[PDB]
Amino acid sequence: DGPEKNYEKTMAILQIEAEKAELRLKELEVRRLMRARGDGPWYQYPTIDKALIDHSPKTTPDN
Amino acid sequence: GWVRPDLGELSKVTKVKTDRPLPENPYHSRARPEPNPEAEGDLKPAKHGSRLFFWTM
Repeated sequence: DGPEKNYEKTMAILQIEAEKAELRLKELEVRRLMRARGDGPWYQYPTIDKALIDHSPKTTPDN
Repeated sequence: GWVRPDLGELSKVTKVKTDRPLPENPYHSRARPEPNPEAEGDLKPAKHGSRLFFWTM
C-alpha cells in the first residue's frame, strides 16, 4: 500500500499509547493520594455501624 | 380517704407536664465530621481497556 496508510496508523497508535501512559501516571498518583488521605471511595476500611446502638432508657439515668 | 393502688398500676408509664425546657444536646457532643463526597454519575467503558502492560482489551 501507500506510505500514508502506515503514517496514519503510526499516528493513531502513538496517540493511543501516549493516552495510556498519561492515564497510568494519573492512576498511580490518585491511588497514592487516596491511600494517604482516605477521602475517596477507594481504601475505605469498615467502621462500626451506628444503627446497632440502642437508644432507650437504660435503668440508670447516666447511661 | 386514700385508695391503695391495685396490681399493675404503680408500674405504668405516665406523662409529665413540666415547664423545664427540653435539653437540646445532653451528651455534650461535638460536631460530626463531614461525610465522604459519595460522587455519582453514569458508568462509561474503561478508557483503552485494562491498560495492563500489553493487553489492548
